[PDB]
Amino acid sequence: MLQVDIGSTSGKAGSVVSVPITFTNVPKSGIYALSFRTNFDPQKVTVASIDAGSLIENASDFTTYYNNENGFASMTFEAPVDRARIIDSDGVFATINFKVSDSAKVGELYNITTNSAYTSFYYSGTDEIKNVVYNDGKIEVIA
Amino acid sequence: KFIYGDVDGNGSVRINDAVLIRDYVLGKINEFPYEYGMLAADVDGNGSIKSIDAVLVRDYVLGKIFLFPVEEK
Ligand SMILES: [Ca+2]
Ligand SMILES: [Ca+2]
Ligand SMILES: [Ca+2]
Repeated sequence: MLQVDIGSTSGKAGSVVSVPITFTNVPKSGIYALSFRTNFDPQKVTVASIDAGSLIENASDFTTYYNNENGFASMTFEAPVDRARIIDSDGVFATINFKVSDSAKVGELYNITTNSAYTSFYYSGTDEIKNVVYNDGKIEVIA
Repeated sequence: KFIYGDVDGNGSVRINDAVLIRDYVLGKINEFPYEYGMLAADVDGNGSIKSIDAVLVRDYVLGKIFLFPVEEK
C-alpha cells in the first residue's frame, strides 16, 4: 500500500524549516493524478515556498498553492494524457518550506496534518487508489 | 443533486474530475461516467467544455477558489 509521509523536523523560532512529502511503496501501475493538502496553524508556522521533489520529471505536471491566512498548503500532479511520465517509483514528491513564528517557544510541537477532503490519489481518470496510508508531520521548536 | 466540477458524480470535486475534463477536451474519452457530467463540467459557464474548465477544477482542488465562474452573477 502506498504510504504518504509528511516529514518531521525541528527548528528555532524565526527559522525556515523543510518538510518533505515522501511516497513509499508506490504502486507499480503508477499514479496518474493526485492532490495533497496539508493543514497547519498559521499563528505557529507559515508557508515560505513549496519545491518540486525528485519524483517530478516535468514541472508542467506539478502545481502548488498555499494560503497563510486559513492555513493550508496544496500540491497537484497530473500525468500527461499519453502516460509518458507517471509516478511509479518511490521518493520525495515535494518539499514544503515553513517559516517558524518569531514568537515560537522552545518545547512547542506543531502539527502538519493531511486534509482528507482535498487529498486523493488516482491510477487513472476513474480509478482511485483507495488504501493509501498517511503519516502526519511534526515541527519541534528547539533552542 | 449535482455539484459543479464533479464530472464523475461521486459527490466531491477532486483532481480526477480535472483530469477527466482535460482528457475529454483532448479527445481521449468521449463522455463522462455520470449523467450530469456535462453540466458539471462547464465550470467557466461559456456553453462548451474547454481546456480552461480543467484548469478551474484544478484551482478548486488547490483551494484558489470556492466559486466557479458559472456560479457567479
Ligand atoms: Ca510523518
Ligand atoms: Ca468527483
Ligand atoms: Ca466551459
